[PDB]
Order: sequence, then structure tokens, then C-alpha cells
Amino acid sequence: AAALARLGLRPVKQVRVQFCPFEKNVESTRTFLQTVSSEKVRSTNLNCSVIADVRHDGSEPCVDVLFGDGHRLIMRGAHLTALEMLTAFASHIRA
Amino acid sequence: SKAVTRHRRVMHFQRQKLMAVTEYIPPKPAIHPSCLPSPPSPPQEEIGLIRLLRREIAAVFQDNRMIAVCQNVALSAEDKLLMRHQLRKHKILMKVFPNQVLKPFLEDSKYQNLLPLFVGHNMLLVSEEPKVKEMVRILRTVPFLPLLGGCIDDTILSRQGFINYSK
Amino acid sequence: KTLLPVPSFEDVSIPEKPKLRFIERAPLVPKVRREPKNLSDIRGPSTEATEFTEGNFAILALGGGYLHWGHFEMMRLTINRSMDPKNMFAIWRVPAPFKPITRKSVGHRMGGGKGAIDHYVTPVKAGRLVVEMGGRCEFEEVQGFLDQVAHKLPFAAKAVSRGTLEKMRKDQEERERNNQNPWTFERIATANMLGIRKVLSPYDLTHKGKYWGKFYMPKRV
Amino acid sequence: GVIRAIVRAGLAMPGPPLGPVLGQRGVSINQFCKEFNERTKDIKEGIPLPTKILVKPDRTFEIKIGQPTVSYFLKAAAGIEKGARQTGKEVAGLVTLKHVYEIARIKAQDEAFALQDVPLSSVVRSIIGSARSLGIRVVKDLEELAAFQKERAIFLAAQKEADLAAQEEA
Amino acid sequence: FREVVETEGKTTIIEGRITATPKESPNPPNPSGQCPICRWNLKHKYNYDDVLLLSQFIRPHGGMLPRKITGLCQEEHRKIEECVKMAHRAGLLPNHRPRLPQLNRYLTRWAPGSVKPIYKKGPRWNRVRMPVGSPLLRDNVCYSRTPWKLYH
Amino acid sequence: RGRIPGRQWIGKHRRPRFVSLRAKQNMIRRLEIEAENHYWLSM
Amino acid sequence: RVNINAALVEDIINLEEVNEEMKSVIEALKDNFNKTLNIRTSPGSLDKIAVVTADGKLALNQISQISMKSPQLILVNMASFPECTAAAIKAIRESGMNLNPEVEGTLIRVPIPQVTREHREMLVKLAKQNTNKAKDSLRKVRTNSMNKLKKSKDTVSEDTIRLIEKQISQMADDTVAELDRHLAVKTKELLG
Amino acid sequence: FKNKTVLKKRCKDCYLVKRRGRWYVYCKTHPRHKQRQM
Amino acid sequence: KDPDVCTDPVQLTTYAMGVNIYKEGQDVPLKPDAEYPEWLFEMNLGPPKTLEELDPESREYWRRLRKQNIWRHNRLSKNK
RNA sequence: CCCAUAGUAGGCCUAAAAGCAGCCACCAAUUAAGAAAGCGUUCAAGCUCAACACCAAAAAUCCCAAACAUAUA
Ligand SMILES: [Mg+2]
Ligand SMILES: [Mg+2]
Ligand SMILES: [Mg+2]
Ligand SMILES: [Zn+2]
Ligand SMILES: [Zn+2]
Repeated sequence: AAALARLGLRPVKQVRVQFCPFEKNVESTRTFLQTVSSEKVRSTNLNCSVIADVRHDGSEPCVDVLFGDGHRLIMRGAHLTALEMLTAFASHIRA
Repeated sequence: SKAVTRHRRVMHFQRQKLMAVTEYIPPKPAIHPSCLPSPPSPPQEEIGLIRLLRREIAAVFQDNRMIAVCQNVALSAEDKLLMRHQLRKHKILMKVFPNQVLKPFLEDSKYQNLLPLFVGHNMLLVSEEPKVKEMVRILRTVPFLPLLGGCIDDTILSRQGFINYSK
Repeated sequence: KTLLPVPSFEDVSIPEKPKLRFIERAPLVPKVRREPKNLSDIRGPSTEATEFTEGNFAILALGGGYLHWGHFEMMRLTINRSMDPKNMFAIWRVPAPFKPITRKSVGHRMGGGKGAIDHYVTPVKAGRLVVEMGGRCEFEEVQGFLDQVAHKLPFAAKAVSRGTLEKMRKDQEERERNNQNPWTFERIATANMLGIRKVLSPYDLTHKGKYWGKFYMPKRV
Repeated sequence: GVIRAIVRAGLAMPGPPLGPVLGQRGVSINQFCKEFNERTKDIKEGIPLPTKILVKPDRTFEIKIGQPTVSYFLKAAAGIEKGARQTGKEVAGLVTLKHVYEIARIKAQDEAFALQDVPLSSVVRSIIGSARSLGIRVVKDLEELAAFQKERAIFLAAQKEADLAAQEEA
Repeated sequence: FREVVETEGKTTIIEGRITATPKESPNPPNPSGQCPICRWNLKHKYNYDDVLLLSQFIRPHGGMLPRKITGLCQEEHRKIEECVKMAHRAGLLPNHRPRLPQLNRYLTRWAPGSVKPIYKKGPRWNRVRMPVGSPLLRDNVCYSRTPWKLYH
Repeated sequence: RGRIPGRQWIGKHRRPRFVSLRAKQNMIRRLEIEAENHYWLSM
Repeated sequence: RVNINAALVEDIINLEEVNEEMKSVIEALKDNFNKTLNIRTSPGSLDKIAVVTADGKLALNQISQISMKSPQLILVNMASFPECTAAAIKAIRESGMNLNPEVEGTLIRVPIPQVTREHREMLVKLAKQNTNKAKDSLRKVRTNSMNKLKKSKDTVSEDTIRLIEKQISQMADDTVAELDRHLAVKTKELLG
Repeated sequence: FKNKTVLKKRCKDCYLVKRRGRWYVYCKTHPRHKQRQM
Repeated sequence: KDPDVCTDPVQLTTYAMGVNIYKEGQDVPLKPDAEYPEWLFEMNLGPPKTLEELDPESREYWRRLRKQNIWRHNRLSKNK
């Protein structure tokens, strides 16, 4: 959160997070959504866009990121945790 | 030398033997008092906070018509206050409540299909009449909809269910 | 969150002079007679300021020692700096310096009669209170400056409250009741079990193990 | 960024406090003063009121404005006293529940109150909390304010003569 | 346990998959025990050499596990962390050499490089004696009559 | 290095002697003997 | 090296008075140095220029002020009246500082032209001679003190007499060291 | 840098650690807060 | 800066001044019965009553409790 | 870790006391944010905290016995 907003997350363009509210292993994705919907992270980048799909069909949360360079990152956020996903996101921003 | 001195006057050897013999040997059981015993905790008392909260949530649910919840987007304070402004223009009653206290109520208010829904941060918004079109057009005017698994007129609906009920 | 109540009270009434009174270097009538170097007034426990009076939080002396105008000025000035007069009031339990001491001319040979007076000092024994404080204050906010004053003091001292002093006393009592060591200086000295009354003093019969010189060993039981 | 501060509809030409900050922000004192006057001079002159302004990276600004100060409105409703020594406790200043209702009605225009729901009970609590600090008591169905006016005149006379004595002593 | 992998042209996929979770024995010798040492009668009867249980409370790189997950006492946790430092320093755990792009040794409390050498050892009454082991294992049962001599 | 000021066992600074479990057990043995003496002197 | 102090039986000599007299000599020397003109503008002018309008003397300090702004151009304010302006002007002109008095309203401009290197010479030598007179005063004071001390060598112990001698000598040494410190400091100041 | 027996965190950025046998206090924001343990 | 003028006591009693935000100035109607609702009637004028009588369940009770807690916390922090 | 809207720059003489020059009170809006706890600003501004949410060591001819962790008092 704080580190992400500090590093500014400039190259990123699009950030999808999709999930089903009734699946169990989802609170990690919800925390990711929260920290990405925080004020400073979205204020740093207005051209960037975040999209939260609350689709109920299926039982598999997923995360997706598209960068200005065009790189495509995907996370199966079922057996993953919030801080881990954030560290991976920061590392790929560094990339 | 004198008895009283600034420095610690070294004592006689016999006296030091006596002082080395005489100490507090703490009476300890053979078993450490933590690993084995495991004492039970008292029946912690219940508080007027949760009492009033239960009464308030009852007055909410057993008096309104439409219920919904949406994840706390956590946007700016002024922007969120403007949000609340137009939402109260649209009459919706929007609040939050701690999950730690709301889950037990949800376990006996005949709402046990929602217990998995509530976790982390959230925002609960209710009406006496449906405001589905306006709430959903606000929540799709925003760049991402946080709504999830809300219940109207004692009927649990999803996002697609809300769209259907609005059309 | 678990919320607890805030302490309420109305029994507190602050005097007109909450600040500490100025302490003179010596009395206005210097005594011409010079006194000896008696140390029993430093050795052993105290009996005049062991208990509290119209106060809540004080400084306690574990070991004995002297106090002169330097220490008095330090305490007074720092407490007046750190204290809010309308909310708290402080008082001295230590009487003014009356005990004289003499110091001959430096670089002078031995003898030639007793030296003349230089200044006066106040003695203090262990288990004695020196400064008391009362008001709408707890102990935690006061710990800071009280215990820094204690560390500035020559002898070992502490910041203390009535509850903490009672805690100390009762825990020492239960320790001396529950010690598993069958042999205690109490018994050994009162019986003279090995003629150790040679190495020991008659004072030890009541300064038994806790005291050595002016010092005080609280862990000793 | 954003600056929220009081302003005077009557005098805004120099802006001794506003001029410097506005210059460091880059906006023009002349432009800001013109935009202020355009909407303030056509309505009122000689009144304090809070205002919010914001400077953009392209320097563009828009002057939003709410209502005047509850402090000023209460000062106008009651006699000019500008607080007093030992305020809050004593009963300086007289107001009634009709004044309460009317000031709630006029504060309903406030932007923050327009943003919020501001139930009438909440507005009443807010205004009475302000009055308790200003040193204003609200009497229900008061009469014969003239004796109180004379009492307060004597009180202010004592105040000013004590101030004169202090100045002479200093 | 779960294994995570981050793998494609211009695209990348991060995935965590569950793994085989081992379990304890079905017959706890000492019930009513909140710590494993008390459940198995291992409170004062272990050391650095008996690494079979130490291998259970370590990561493959050689890292200590957290108390909140392992369910141990604070004293026992610090005991085993010191003991694992001792084991690593002795080199009994070669497979857990952490991550990449000379002398025999044992019973070493502190790190080798950090310690400065004593260019002078004082007299008998204030000698700079050398540390060994730790006071943590001082409570360990000593079958010998003399106690453990921790400072040489 | 490590000298003791003046004589090794007297004065303001002397050589610090320390006690051992040997002497401790010796003296507590003697104290138990003294306790038995007290008992038999009673009655 | 070592400093000695005696606060005891001494009966025939008083050391407090000797210290007071040495400090008074130092004060007189400091006063003479401060009177001595300097390169920096108006050290002594404001505080030791005399006015004549009133029968009772009043220093220029008491009627004027030293709350100025610029060093390049020096003013002086007339605090009491805008009529003692001329009084202070005449006082400053009669003062032996060779300044420039100009009048404006109730303020007086005082441009300072530099005084005649030989001016530094004369000032340093005045300082030196004041130092010499102060040293002579100290010598006479201490010699008279030593005389009244040794007046009673017979009854009092000899060791006490000679240690009091040592104390007086060391005190005079400290005094003369302070005097030399002042002289050198202000000589460097004059040269600056 | 300065050596103190007792250590104190001046600012939140000051973080204390145990390195090469001694206690250190480092602060990148305020390097003057660096503090060794004697 | 300062107000323009304050009217007479009886005039202020009859009408509230400073209410009109326009230059013309207007008198406001008045009535005790309909202008005042029941909650306004029962609204208390004195200071907030004491925690001894604040109901344990009322929200303002715990509000006051939290206020006292933060007051003492601020005092402890100031004294450090 | 987390985040921190504002009635209100509360009033008082100053160039301002916007929360921090000081004095009086210290209530009150939102379920929550101190008429302001610590920094900082000439004053402002701005940053954190509280709140609500989630869950012990130095000296001089060259230190000083050497070694030891385990086989029953
Ligand atoms: Mg003797
Ligand atoms: Mg010897
Ligand atoms: Mg916080
Ligand atoms: Zn255990
Ligand atoms: Zn730092």
C-alpha cells in the first residue's frame, strides 16, 4: 500500500480483479482490491484503470494486470495471500 | 576503616558464606505453571455496545425492505462525503457494522447464507423501497462496482440478480 | 474494542502554593558548635517518613545518604519545570539541612584541631520518602521526571505510588514467608550458631541481611 | 493545492495574508479579487465568511463558497461583546428558540450542511455548542433585555477602565 | 503447505497449489499439554545433537518457524532457535544451506565473525572466560552430578 | 598485569574471595548439627 | 598551576577587600578602554556624550536611542522631545570624535569619517598606558596588602603567612593575566 | 558515529538492530540519529 | 471587518438580525407554537449532564467515555 | 499495518494567534476524529498520535596456569 503508492506504479495501465462473493478463499483478493482502491494509489495514476468484477458464475477468483509496455500478468488468487500478491506486483512493476 | 563507606565495603569471608547460603529459593512446582495446567477463562460479560447494536440491527432488518452490501472502496474523505450526499438524496440508509459482532446475529437471524459473504471491510445500505436502478448506475459510473450478494425483500440476489430485478 | 471507565474524583483540593518552597543553604542562625561525624543517622531504615500524607506519588530512598543545596535546587527546579501547578502540588518530606560538616584547609597536614564548618547537609535513611506529590495525575506520566530525579540523586531511589509501595512490601513479606531455604540470617544470628557474632554487629540483629553499611539489598530476604 | 480560509465581502483589495500565499501558489491577486467581488459585492459588503479555493497544475481555479460564520451571525443577533473574561460560565448574550430555528434555517444553506443530512437536532446541538464557547446563553421566551443591556454596559465599562489601569501600570 | 510458481511470451502466470500435509502421531503421550514439549515429555530432555525434532521446526533454507503457527511456549521457542543456531554453526544440517546466481566446530553460542579475540585474559578473579552453550539449556536434566559448565 | 593495590587481603582494595558449593554444604552441615544440639538441649 | 584558597582564622588581613579592589581596577581599565575611540562607529558616543541644556547632567544614551537599521548610514533617535535634537547635535559636535552631525525631523544622521594608521597607533598606545597605570595600581594595592599582612608575622604562624603570600601572588597573577587578555583583545580590535 | 551505553530512537525511522556483536541504531532519513552501543 | 450595527434589545427580541444575507434587509416572521417541534421544546439548555446519569446504553454515554479516554491519553502523551 | 471529514480560524489585545505567544471555557456534527497529544508554519500551510474500520569499558618489560560442557555423591 504505502510502498506501492511511494513507488508510484506508473507503467501499469489496466488492473482487473474478478471473483465470486460466495467463494471462501477470497479475502486475499478482497484485501488486494481494498489496497488498490485506496486513495493515494489511484490518485498517483488517473490514466490507469481498475475494474472489479463481482461475477458469481464459477468458483475461482483471478487477478490480471496490463502494463504500458504491454506485459500481461495473471494471478490465480485462490491459494495466494494479499501481501504476497502485493510483493509480486511490486516486483513486476520493478520489471 | 569505617562501617559506612561510599564504596561497598568488602565483608568478612564467613559473612559472605552466610549471605551466599541465605537467599530466596523460590517454591516452584515440578511442572511449569503454563504448559500443563491450562486454567479456564471466566465467562466474560456482555456489553451494552453489542446490546444496542443488536437492537439497532433488528430495528433495521425487521422494518426495511431492500438490503445490500458493497466492499469499502476507501476513497477520499471529501469524495466519500459527496457520495453519501447524493446517496441520501436517493434516500438510501448506508452504514457499517463490525463483523465480529454482526456474525453472531447473522447466525440466528435466519440469514446463514450470508455469513460467508461478510469478511473484511464492507458497507451495508438499505431501503424501504427499491432504489436498484439509481444505486447500480452510481456503482457503474464509478470505475468499479463494489456491490456483492445483497438481499432484497427476504430474497438473496447476486449482481446479475440485481440487474434482472432492476430491468 | 473493549473500553474501560475513566477515574472520576472530586476530593482533590490544591493548596495555594503548589510549587516547591525555596530551600536555604543553611539556617539563618548558624550554630557555633560543630558536631561529630556520626553515621548511625545514615545507617539503617527510616522511621519518620515511611508512610504517606495527603499525597499519592512520591520518591522513595532505597539507600541512605546526604543531600545538600545542589540536590535541593536540582529537585526544585526540575519539578517546577515539569509540573503544572493548577493540576498538581508537590511538597518536601525532607527537613532542611541542619547537620554540619567540616573540611580543613586543602593541602594541610594532619592534626591541628578540628576543621571549621563549610556547609550543612541533610541525612536520609532507607525506606524513607523525600518528596510527595498529589493532584489529578496518575503515576505513569510522572515516572519520567521523578525517576530521572532519582537517578540524579546520590543514593538509589525510585518513583513510587501507594499501590506500588504496598506491592513491594507484601511481595517481600510473601517471599520471606515462602522461601524454601531453611537457614535464614534471622535464626542464625539470633542464635549465634557459629560464633559469627564476631564478624557481625549488634546492629545486624535488626539490620539483619538487607543492609550493609548505608546500602540496602531488597532481594536479600 | 487547496486553501480554506475566511474572507471579507467588504475589503478584499490588498489581501495582506491572502496576497502572499496566492502569489506563491501562482494565481493573480487581481484575478482572484475580481472573481471574489463579482459574487460578493452584488450581495453583501462587510461580513466574514469561510471560502474554499483550489489551484490546479494548469493554475485554473474555481471559488466555491458556503454560508457566513455562525460566530458572526450570533454576534449580530446579540450585542457586540467579542466574548469576555470568564466566558462560557457567565450568561453574557441572550438568544431565544426562535433565533435558534431561524439560524438553523439560514445554515441549511451551508455547503457542508447541504452535503450532509444535518438533522435539525444535530444543527441545534452544533449551534448551541458554538454558543457555549462564545459565551452566549439561550433563554426561552425572554423579556426585559434593557436591564441586562445596562448590566453589560457597566461590565464593559469596568473592563475598559481596568485595561486602562493596566496600560498605565505597564 | 502450498507451493507457488511464477511462469510465456509477454504473459506470465502466478499459481499456488496445495501439497501433501504431513501429520503428527495419533497417540500423544501427555494430553492436556499446550506445547509439544509438554505433550511429549520433551521440556528438559533435548539438545543440539538430537536434530530429528529440530528438522521439524525449520524451513528448507534453514529458517526458523513462527511461534504463532508452531504453537510453542516463548521460552521453548527461544530455546529451539538458539539450539538451531548451534546446529547450523556445527554444520549438522548441510541440506539446509540457504540460497544462487574450513574448520570443524561445535557448541558455538555466538557467531564466529562477530566475536573479537581476547588479546588479554585477566587474573583468576576477573577472568574473561569463554562462553559455551547457553543458559537456555541450563535446566536440561544432567545425569552427571556436576552441573553444566557453560563458561570456560 | 592485574595486580592488587598493596597487600592482597587488606585495605580499601583487597583480593575478592568467592564462595563454592563445597564451603556452602560444609557450613550448612555444621548448622544442622547446631540445630540438633539446640533440640537436645531443650526438654 | 595550583590555586589555593583560605576561608579560615585569618584576622589581620582581609582578602575580600583585596579582590574587590583588584576588580575595581579592572573595571576602571575597562572603562578607559571603552572610552578610547575605536574604528567601529559610535561605541562611546551614545553612552558618554554630555548635554548642557539642563542643569542636571544627562547622558546622550538616556535622551537618545540605539535602535538603528543600517550600518552604512547611522542615525540616532531623540526619544523624549523633538527639541533636544539640537542639544544632542551640539553635544556630538563638541565631543572629540570628529563625526558629521546632520539634522532631520527628530533624528540625527552621524556620518563617521575615518580618524587620521597613526590613529590606530595613538589608540593602541593609549590602551597600553592605561594598562600600565592599572598595573601600577595593582602593584601598589598588593604591596600595601602584603605590608599589612607581614605586620603581624610574630604571633601568627609563619606557614600561614607564607601561604597567604602565595594566595595573594596567585590572585594578582590571575588579575594581570585578565588585564593582558583585555589589552590584547582590544588592541586587535583597534587594528581591525 | 556516536557511541552511547543506552540507546534511544529519536524518530520513528530510527530502527535498532544487533549487528557484528553490538547494538546499532540506523536512520536513513536522519543519518545524525545513527547511534552505536558501547 | 466588524459588524455594521446592533439594533435595540426589543427589536432584536422581535426579529433576528443578521439572518438576511442580502443588502435590502428583511424582517422574519415569528411564532412559538408551530415554529417549535416537540424535540426542540424538550431540548435541554444547560450543560451536558453527568456520566453518573448518562444511560449506559445511550450513544452519547460511550461518546463521553471515549472523549475522557482520549483526553487522558493526550495528557499522558504530552507529559511523556 | 490501517486510515483521519468537517460547523469552527471557538472567543479574547496585538502582526496573526487557524491547535500549538498566552488567558476562558473545551461543548458539539457523522456510529468515528482531542475547540487539538507530538512536530512544523511569522501566521497559515503541511506530517504523525489518539478515533472508526480489519484481524557497559581503557597504561605503560611479555595475556597468563593449560584444558574441559554429559558414565550415578
Ligand atoms: Mg575499625
Ligand atoms: Mg601488598
Ligand atoms: Mg491512528
Ligand atoms: Zn512446556
Ligand atoms: Zn532517525
